[PDB]
Amino acid sequence: GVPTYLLPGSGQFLTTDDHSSAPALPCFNPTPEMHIPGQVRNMLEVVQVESMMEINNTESAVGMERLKVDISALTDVDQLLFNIPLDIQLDGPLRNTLVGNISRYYTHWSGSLEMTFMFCGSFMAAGKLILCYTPPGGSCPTTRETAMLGTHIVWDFGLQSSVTLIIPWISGSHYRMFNNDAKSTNANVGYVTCFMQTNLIVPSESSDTCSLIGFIAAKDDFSLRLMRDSPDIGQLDHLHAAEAAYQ
Amino acid sequence: GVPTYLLPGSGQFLTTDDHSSAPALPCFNPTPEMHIPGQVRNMLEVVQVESMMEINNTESAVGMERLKVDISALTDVDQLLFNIPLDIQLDGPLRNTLVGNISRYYTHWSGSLEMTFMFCGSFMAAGKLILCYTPPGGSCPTTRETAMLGTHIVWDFGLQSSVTLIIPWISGSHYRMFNNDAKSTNANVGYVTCFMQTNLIVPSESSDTCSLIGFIAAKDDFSLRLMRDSPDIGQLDHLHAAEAAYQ
Amino acid sequence: GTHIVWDFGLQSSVTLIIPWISGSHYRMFNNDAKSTNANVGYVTCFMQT
Amino acid sequence: SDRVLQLKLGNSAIVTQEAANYCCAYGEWPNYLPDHEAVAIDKPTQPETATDRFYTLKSVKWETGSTGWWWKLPDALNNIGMFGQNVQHHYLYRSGFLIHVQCNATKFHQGALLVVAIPEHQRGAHNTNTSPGFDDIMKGEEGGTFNHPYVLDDGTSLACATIFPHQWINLRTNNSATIVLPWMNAAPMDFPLRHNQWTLAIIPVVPLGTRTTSSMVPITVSIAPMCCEFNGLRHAIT
Amino acid sequence: SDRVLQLKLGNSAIVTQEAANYCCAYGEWPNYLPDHEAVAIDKPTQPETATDRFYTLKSVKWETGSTGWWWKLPDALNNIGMFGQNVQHHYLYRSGFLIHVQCNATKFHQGALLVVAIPEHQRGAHNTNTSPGFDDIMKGEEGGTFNHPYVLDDGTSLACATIFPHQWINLRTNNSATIVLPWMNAAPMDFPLRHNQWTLAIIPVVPLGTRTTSSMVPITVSIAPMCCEFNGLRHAIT
Amino acid sequence: INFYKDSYAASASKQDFSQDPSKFTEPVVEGLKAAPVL
Amino acid sequence: INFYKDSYAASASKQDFSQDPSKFTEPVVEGLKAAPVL
Amino acid sequence: IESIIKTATDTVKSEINAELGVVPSLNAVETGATSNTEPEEAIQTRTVINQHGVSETLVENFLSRAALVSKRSFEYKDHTSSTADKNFFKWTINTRSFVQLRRKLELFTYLRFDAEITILTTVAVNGYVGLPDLTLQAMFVPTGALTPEKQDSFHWQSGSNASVFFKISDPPARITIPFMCINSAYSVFYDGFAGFEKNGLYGINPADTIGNLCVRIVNEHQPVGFTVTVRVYMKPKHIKAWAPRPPRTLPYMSIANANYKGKERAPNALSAIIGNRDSVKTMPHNIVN
Amino acid sequence: IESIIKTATDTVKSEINAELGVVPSLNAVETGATSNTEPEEAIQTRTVINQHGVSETLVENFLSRAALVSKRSFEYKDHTSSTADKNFFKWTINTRSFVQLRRKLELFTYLRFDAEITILTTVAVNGYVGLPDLTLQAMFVPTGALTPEKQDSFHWQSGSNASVFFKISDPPARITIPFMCINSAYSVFYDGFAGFEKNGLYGINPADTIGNLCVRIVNEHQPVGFTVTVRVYMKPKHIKAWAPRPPRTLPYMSIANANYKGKERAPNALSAIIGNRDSVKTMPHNIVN
Repeated sequence: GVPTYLLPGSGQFLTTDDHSSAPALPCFNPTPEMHIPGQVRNMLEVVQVESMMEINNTESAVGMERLKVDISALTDVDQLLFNIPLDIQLDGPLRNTLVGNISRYYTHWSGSLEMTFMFCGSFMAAGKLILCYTPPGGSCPTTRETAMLGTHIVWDFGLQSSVTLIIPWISGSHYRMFNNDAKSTNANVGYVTCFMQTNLIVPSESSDTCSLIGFIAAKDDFSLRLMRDSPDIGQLDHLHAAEAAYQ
Repeated sequence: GVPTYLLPGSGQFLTTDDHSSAPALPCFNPTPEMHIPGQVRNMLEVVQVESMMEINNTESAVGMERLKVDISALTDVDQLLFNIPLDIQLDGPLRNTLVGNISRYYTHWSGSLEMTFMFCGSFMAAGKLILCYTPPGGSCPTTRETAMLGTHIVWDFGLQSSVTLIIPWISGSHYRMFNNDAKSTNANVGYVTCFMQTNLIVPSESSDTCSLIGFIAAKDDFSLRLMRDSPDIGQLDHLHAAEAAYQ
Repeated sequence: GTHIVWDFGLQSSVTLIIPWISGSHYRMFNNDAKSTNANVGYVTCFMQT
Repeated sequence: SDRVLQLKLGNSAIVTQEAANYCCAYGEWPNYLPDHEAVAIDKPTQPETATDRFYTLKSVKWETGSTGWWWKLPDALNNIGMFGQNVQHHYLYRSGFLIHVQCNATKFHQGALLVVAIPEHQRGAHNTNTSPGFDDIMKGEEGGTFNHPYVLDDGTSLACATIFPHQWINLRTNNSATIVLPWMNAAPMDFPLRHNQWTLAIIPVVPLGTRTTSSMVPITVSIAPMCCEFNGLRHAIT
Repeated sequence: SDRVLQLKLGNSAIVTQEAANYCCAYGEWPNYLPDHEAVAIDKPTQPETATDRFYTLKSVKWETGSTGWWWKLPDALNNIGMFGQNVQHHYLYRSGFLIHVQCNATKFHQGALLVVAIPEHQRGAHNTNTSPGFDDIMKGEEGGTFNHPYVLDDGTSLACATIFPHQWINLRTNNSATIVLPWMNAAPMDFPLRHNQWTLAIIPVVPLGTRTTSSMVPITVSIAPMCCEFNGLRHAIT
Repeated sequence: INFYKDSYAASASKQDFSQDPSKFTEPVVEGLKAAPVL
Repeated sequence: INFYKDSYAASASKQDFSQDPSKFTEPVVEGLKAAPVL
Repeated sequence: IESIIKTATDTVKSEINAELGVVPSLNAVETGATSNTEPEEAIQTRTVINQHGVSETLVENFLSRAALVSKRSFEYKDHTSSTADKNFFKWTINTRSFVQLRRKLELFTYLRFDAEITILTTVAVNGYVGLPDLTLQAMFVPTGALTPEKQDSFHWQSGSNASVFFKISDPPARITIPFMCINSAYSVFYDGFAGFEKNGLYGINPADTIGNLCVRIVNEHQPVGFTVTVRVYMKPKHIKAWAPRPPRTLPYMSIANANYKGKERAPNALSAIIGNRDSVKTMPHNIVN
Repeated sequence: IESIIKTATDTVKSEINAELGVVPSLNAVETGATSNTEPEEAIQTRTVINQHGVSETLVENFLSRAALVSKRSFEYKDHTSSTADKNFFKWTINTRSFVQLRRKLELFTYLRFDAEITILTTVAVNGYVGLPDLTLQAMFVPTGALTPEKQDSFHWQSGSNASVFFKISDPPARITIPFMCINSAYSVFYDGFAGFEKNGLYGINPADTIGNLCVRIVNEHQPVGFTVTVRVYMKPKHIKAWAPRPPRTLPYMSIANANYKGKERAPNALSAIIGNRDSVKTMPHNIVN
């Protein structure tokens, strides 16, 4: 026979192993493949689809109310309307998004994001907003004259109901990490803020309060790395009727 | 299947083994290599860099004072100034050098060394020294008329502030051994001595005591062999905060 | 600003160039020294060592 | 030139002048079942214009506290016209669907409706271990209402429902949504009375608002089956 | 012909007539970040002569019991000129450094200074388990002083510090040391306010000595950033 | 390595790098001029 | 021997005999005539 | 358009744009399309040659992980007077009992895959003598077919059923079950009823159930009792996946349905998936220096 | 100049030199260059054809050694009333705890390598019956992610985490962790602070931490207690190394920093690294015949 020797690793069960194994049903003919719509072959196809941010993640916000931001006419200029933390790993407006949920199966991430905001006021509502991305390092800007030193888009409400704020991949390292320390230099993405640029100006017959819906997607320059168990699901017990599978 | 038999050695864990092993993170894409300055691919590149000998390894010599040799004007001719043991394995002036530390990770060594001495007196200081290498076999020379029968360089202090004493690979065997017995015929390299050739002659306004700094490097004919744990580091306890890695 | 660090050595001299640093093609020799069409700025010498 | 749209199927036609570039689900178009995918060997009936035509459901009223509406396909159509008659007389069916959802209001109204086609929308029940029964799921032409549209009545999320084929009716922008659905099933054909391939969900993400004098603002669903095939002819189930 | 040297960067120039053949760290020269190594996608600002110019630090006095001096880069420059302003207004920076160290004395003086650029000089504290804090490390323009230069304040050794890019100022021989530093980091760019790529260390290996009537002998550090890039523009941190 | 007679016994197939994200991100038939869509 | 699908799984790579000790021993740009350097 | 994507896309440099008629940052969300705004069109960019691989987010990599699907502890002893798994258990194979695998599979509507099954077995002495090297039989029985009702039953002769005999001492037992659905894909979710009447189960197509795993200890009982725990691990492979879905947000309640309750408070509550902050202007982890 | 060096350099014969202008033994240390004086230029030499290999001092050979990185002893017993590793431990992976590996890696500023991890497990009966062949689970959890807090916790189902199941009886478990830094190299030393505020750790870039190693015994507790010791060995491979450093001379104090104290007296004291001799003229091991 063949002289052989076993090595460290022999007989271990690695859950990520990649081996052929013994077919239990010899000569089994699987059912022939049928064309099914919507095949997904890389999960980065899923993160490129935009999905709703929960920007209004506040008490007194219940259910679907959390998925929209109310905007009102103001009587002071240059006001802050909302800000959005860019921490995917801790709990924020990005976590229960397509990009957020899939990315939390990974530890490392890179690439640009895009935020899309649809104005859902009346046709007769007019206004301009400034949507600012601040690279990390300082506090989140609270005044309009500080925030738009950063990356920003001035949005006019018009026939096109939506804009895109690109959050460009702005990072010293190739990847950022989904670690729990949000203030880490390998984690923190910075901030997104929205200020009034002019004002929400509406009819007496339009609603004086209008709603924005925020979306986020990854771009196709996005990559994910180092697969891990998602912290978005867990059990402390057996699920109901799991015992009946043994009876 | 294949008839096989296991052999002596099967299942052993050899710490120097060289095998492929199971990748724990399938399809992991490592970060792309970036050019970084100062890549080292062979440790013999490090031993060729000269570094300071601790020739003044005496009591009453504190810290950085140990890295220089004070030279004074004398009133007797042909005087000894200092000698340097060439025992890397036991504790001497060569141990905490680049060549010394890296070599103590090995047991066997071969090849030429070089000692470089920078005179750090004033511009106005003049003098000549004789730097002698004595091949082993006898006692270290204590008089100038004995020492320079061996390999030597007569150094004039001038615009060039430094000389090199080559310690040529002078050995019956291909390698010498870093064993603890310093008087062994497979270990002992011999001696380096420095004598006054003329005298240190200075101004009344220059310092009457001047300093030499000694350096040592290996040449590129140098080789190291038989890797071993370095006797330059050890622990009897766990280090501080090592337990917190488990908490 | 514009500067030269001078080491005293075998060459006993240095040159500080005062480059033509001006919004206008010419400056004027008028009596108002603080005029924007007149003032050239300053030359200072500090110890370096 | 993508705001106006005419959809002509059979004897039915729909015009809108406030569309917004119709959705073809997963970039697909409905087709008949090809020979290299077929299972049932009997020659299918393909009624074409008798069944592939727009059927308008009962309109629902959009109000301030509306949670949303759902209709299951083919269940909502299984009693309507010649489609319903072919469904009752055949064990097997196959079709795509052209869904058109209509909601207009004034230029002083606001509101956003998520119009999403959910394949295999297996519903969960709230706060119980008991699975939803037959009457909970099979509502017919009337359809149902979302209990918890924020989690899509299945413990997932409305916020990620844009992964499904969808459009929006933003009352400022458009008054209609159009979604073209292919056959979406693990099997090439299916028994129409016990399985629902698609669920049309219409969800108030931004509620109706105005300060004009109010009107009833209804939401109207027109659904055209597309490329209808039926196999396994027998008596009607009814 | 390697004793004399002029260094011209921007509006700054330095002449010496007692150099000794400048050090290019690891045989490298500073360059801008190439496209095949870049990460940050925004177009960087490259201020060139506004930032790539010699900045002279505060001189320190060389005395009999001096242990040595250190400055961390870019921390020593982060409040100086347009370099400091670009650092404060940008998340990311990248540069090399041209370091020129000046120390003259008489031909009756003696003394040797080790002028070494230490990459990632992570400092240790003496005789405690507590890591050095922020104020211990981040000294700014003033720099710090060696506590134990014999072990380089990190439990290693001065004697082996010649493995790093270095020159010597031997007062008999030369009056200046010049070290050219490339970008030295694991990442192509870095946040300037929380990380120091290089530490300039200047260490009295042979102390100052004369029997002339004494003078203040200062040591002067001039540092030119080289190939400055800045990414991630926003408001100033200050 | 796969010495079994049934092809489903093989190790995992991790080489299908084909993607079509436009069936999820752009499921209209008017390819949107990157220009207003409306 | 390496039957794994990831290249980092391979055994150690002990064949890179390239050296450039002059980036440590001679990091000047005036290559020193072996003649006084000064 | 379908293409081969091995790395994330590069960035091209871009310059100043000031053109009438062209507004690439404006979009219409109502069409259902994700925004096509490139970073080159929104900001002034550099050229980046991106070499970041995409292979770890391939659906094959994302789902070819051995995940725990079944964990049964049973007593190995003389069972003359017990009421409970008497030296054997049956397990109706499902992917629904352990929520890490379940949520990953429920990212998709349809899955086609072969199932590499790994069986880990461990033994403890009941509350010491040593651990015995017992032989086990794992027998694959199709769904609804006759399963053994005794340790010693003649059903275990396994004339046509696949059975695997394996030790405790040896490396876990491992076989591959082929893709065995009567359809071209499993239905991960099933909006339907399995029977032709109306009492049948909602959400459960039995076409997607692999079978019954019948696991005994082959050995006669020892004089002392042991507790034996059998862990079953499934790794999907040769995976095709269709129609991605919103991830599960609320905790699972049952293996039989998608029923939901949510946690008592945010996070992952019925009225609040994301945990609360004080206001929409409140930055929760704000850097303050 | 870069070249391929497989053997140490040869020596050429040399003759008498008496030339004005040429002083190859004179140098200028101030330039920072090491002396270029050849032995041929300093003494009269012979021709030597040197065949001494250089391969054992390749950085790959110098660092591809399996070195101990972690050693945890824990009790394997019923833990209902203990205060301590209750049949499992977590270990934040680091290279700082065992000084032989730490000093070798700290010869360099930047390291890029894959890590072959070998897990040796040994068991002792608490103070005899025999040693049980227990099954262990080593689960790789990324840095800061959720680690199990129980032996029996549902975190061990390991739906996406890499886990390795292995015996005591079998050859140690062995896997390879890839180079996983977000940078192109690990920072062996880090002159910086990890956070955007000023409370963060000095010297610790968490970008260079591999992860958490979560190791349990899979078995239920036996009626008697055992002490189980787990040894973890790391071997770097495919190594690139940059910017060599002065070796550590004083004893290490902490794994968290480069803090130093030195020994009480020479050798390796703060004021005296090399042990003392009586004078600079004293030859310490002088041959006397």
